[PDB]
Order: sequence, then structure tokens, then C-alpha cells
Amino acid sequence: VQPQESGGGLAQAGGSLRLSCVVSGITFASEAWGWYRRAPGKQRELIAAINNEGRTNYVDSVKGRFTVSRDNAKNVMYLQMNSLKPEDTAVYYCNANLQTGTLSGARLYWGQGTQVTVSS
Amino acid sequence: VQPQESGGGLAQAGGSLRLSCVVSGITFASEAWGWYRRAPGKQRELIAAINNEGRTNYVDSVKGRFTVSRDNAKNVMYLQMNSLKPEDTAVYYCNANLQTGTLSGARLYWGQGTQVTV
Amino acid sequence: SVNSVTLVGVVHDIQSGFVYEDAVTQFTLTTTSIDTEVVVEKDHHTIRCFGELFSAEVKQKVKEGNVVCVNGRLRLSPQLEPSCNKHFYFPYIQVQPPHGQVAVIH
Amino acid sequence: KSVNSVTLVGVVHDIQSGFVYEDAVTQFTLTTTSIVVVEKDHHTIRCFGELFSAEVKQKVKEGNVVCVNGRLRLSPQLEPSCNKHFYFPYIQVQPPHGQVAVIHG
Repeated sequence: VQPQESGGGLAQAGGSLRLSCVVSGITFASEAWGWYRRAPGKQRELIAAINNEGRTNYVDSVKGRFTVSRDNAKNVMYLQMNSLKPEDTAVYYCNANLQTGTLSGARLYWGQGTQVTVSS
Repeated sequence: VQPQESGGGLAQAGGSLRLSCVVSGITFASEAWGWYRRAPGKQRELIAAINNEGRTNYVDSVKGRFTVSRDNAKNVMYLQMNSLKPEDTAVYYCNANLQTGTLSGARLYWGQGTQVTV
Repeated sequence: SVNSVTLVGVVHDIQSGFVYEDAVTQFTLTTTSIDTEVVVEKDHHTIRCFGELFSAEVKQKVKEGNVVCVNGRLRLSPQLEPSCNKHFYFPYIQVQPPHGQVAVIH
Repeated sequence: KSVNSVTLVGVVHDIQSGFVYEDAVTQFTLTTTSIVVVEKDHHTIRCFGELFSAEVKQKVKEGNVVCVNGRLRLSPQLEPSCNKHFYFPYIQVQPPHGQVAVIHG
């Protein structure tokens, strides 16, 4: 349960970028994770969230637009990003969604995030 | 649609009985419904809601216990209750839950209800 | 067992209509809450006015995009309908005299 | 200038410590009896603050009747299913704004 993200910086309107969220060491596939984003001014906002297997639920926004995955193999979360709107500028983070939010943690830790920019 | 609860009365602790509900009279299907039981001095508590198709959910206290089903051609709510704890003893109502948030719709009206004692 | 609320902020989506046989007039009250550089948080609260009379006066006097002060009680509705298998709560701020009320500042 | 302020008084329940996305919180439940009809409401109280939460988790015991004095927040959350969007209603408590106080006698 250690955040190790990568990928993202700046791309032309409507691009196609991938993300690598690696859980450093200790078991990962055990939980249900997801990606977030930090707008240049707006606060922390959860977007994509894949189930423990698992059928995924996305925000109205990234619905149909993006699709996140989860591979127990290498312990990595990939966010299939396509048609990257300019309104998709933020620092993206990989982390585990709660259960399903009303639950309390036990340790956890934050990441460092990767900056992403899009302008037509 | 003016509600009309029916079926119920008295059964042993472990006995069984099924309820019913009818409305006059449109439109079913489009509207999802449910059942609300109320204690003597306590508030009404929605038991199970049936979807517009309709799927179904139940209360944490009645999960794997009660079973609700609906018919569109006759606009009827069916609630087969089995092995009834004296806790289930309450005034059961049947009405249409909806919106799951953005409520406030039409006029709405409460049925007289049905009695359940065990 | 005192339950109490006070809110100030922009109004949105004002609507009339009935709760289960009950004249209601709800609306959203977006509140800015600067969390403890460089981001701010908002909070859209469902303000739900009961009492057909108070419900009515509220319905008329409160305009869109306004700024009102809401006193009232905080309620939690079990909700949780089909379409999925899980139970969630509905956080609606109940306003019906002689409980609370709604003053207007914009 | 927005104003989000709640106040509570009632019975406490399920008290436990942990983290909110890696934040030392001590969440619990306050039950105001918002009243023949006795209507109850079980509020969640998330007390943030590395020190504050510990503070609270120790003087606050189950059964205690306490007052709550903090913001009304609501985490969005996107469960495995389904399209139905639901918010998570709790009460962010954290000094100098938040405030907890146990009642005796």
C-alpha cells in the first residue's frame, strides 16, 4: 500500500495517455482502488474507481471517456485516458477508495502525484 | 393512484402470511414501490423496495428473510412473510419510493394500511 | 437531544412538490468551506421546507442564486432503493416551523 | 460568506479510531432524538487532528451524552455500483472550529 505513480504532463486537445499506479511492496490486489485529481485551484476530487475485480464505476465526466483497469500481476493501476479535454488539467494520484467511504482506515499514506496539462 | 393495503392479522412466532396492495390505477411500471411498517409509537420504516423492472433491495434487519414481488398488469404489491418474529409486529403500509434523493413529485397519498401481529 | 443547523450561501434548483403526501419546497444551498495553498471545498445541502404555509411563503420569497440564512434540523433518510445492493443515507436539512426558518440576504 | 455550522447533543455509539485517507481521525456516532412519535437520527462524527482525535478517543466513552459542534460535510464516493450517485453525510470536527464536550451527573 505505497503510492508510486507516473505518466502525464501536457498533450494536445483530445489525446490518449496511460497511467502507472504501482503499489510498492505489500499486497495490493486485496483492496479496491481508484484515481483522483488536483485541479490547479480545486481540491481533491475522486474520479475513476475500479472494483476489487472488477466492474468499474466512473464519474459522469470520465464515463465512456476514460476507463481504469487493475492488474494484480505487477500491482499497477492504468487509467485509459482518451480524448483528453483541456478541462482535464490536474495532478493525478492513485489510491484505494474506502468501503465505500464510511469506513475507517488503519494506516495508509499519500503519494507525490504527476502534473498533467491540456490546452486546445 | 389511491393506495389500498390488504392481507394480514395474526400468526404464531414462526408462522407466516402474505400481504397485498392495489392502486387506482396508473401508472405502474414507471413507478417503483415498496412496503413501510410502523411500530406503535415509532416512525414508519421502509422494508423492501422493488425496481421499475424491477430488481429489489431489503432492510439489513430483514435480509434473507422477507420477499417482495410486483405485478404490473394488475398493479399489486406482494409481500410473502415467513416465520415472523414479534419484532415484525407493526402496521404495514405500501407505497411508492422514488428519486432516492431528488424526491418531491406529484401529490402522493398514504394508504390506510394493514395490521401485523405475531 | 438537541439537533441544530445554520447555513449561509447560494441557492439553486428551487422546487415545490410533495413528499409522501406532504407539501414540500426544497432547494440546494452551496456553501464554501476553505479546508484547513491552494484549494477550497464546497458543500451543496438539500434544504427541505415543510408546512404548506411556510412551504408556500418560502416557495415564493426565495429566489434563485440568492444568499439565505437557514436555521433548522439536520435529518438522515434511509433511502437506499433498488438498481443496486447497498444502503445509503439522504442528508436533507429539514426546515418547518416552529423549528427553524429562512431569512434572505440576497 | 458561506456559513456551515452544526450543533448536536445525544447518545454516542460505535467509537473507533483509524484514518480517513491517511488522516488520524476518531469517528463515532451521535444520536439526537429529534422528536406519539419518537424520531431518531444517528449522526457520524469524524474528529480530525493528529492530537485532537487521540484527545477525543480517550475522554469520550460509549453511552456518554456529549455535544457536537462542527461542519456538516458529505463525501461524494463512487461505490462499485451503480450509476446512482450517493453522498456520505458526516460531521467534520476539528479545532479551533469543531468542539466536543461530554456530559456528566
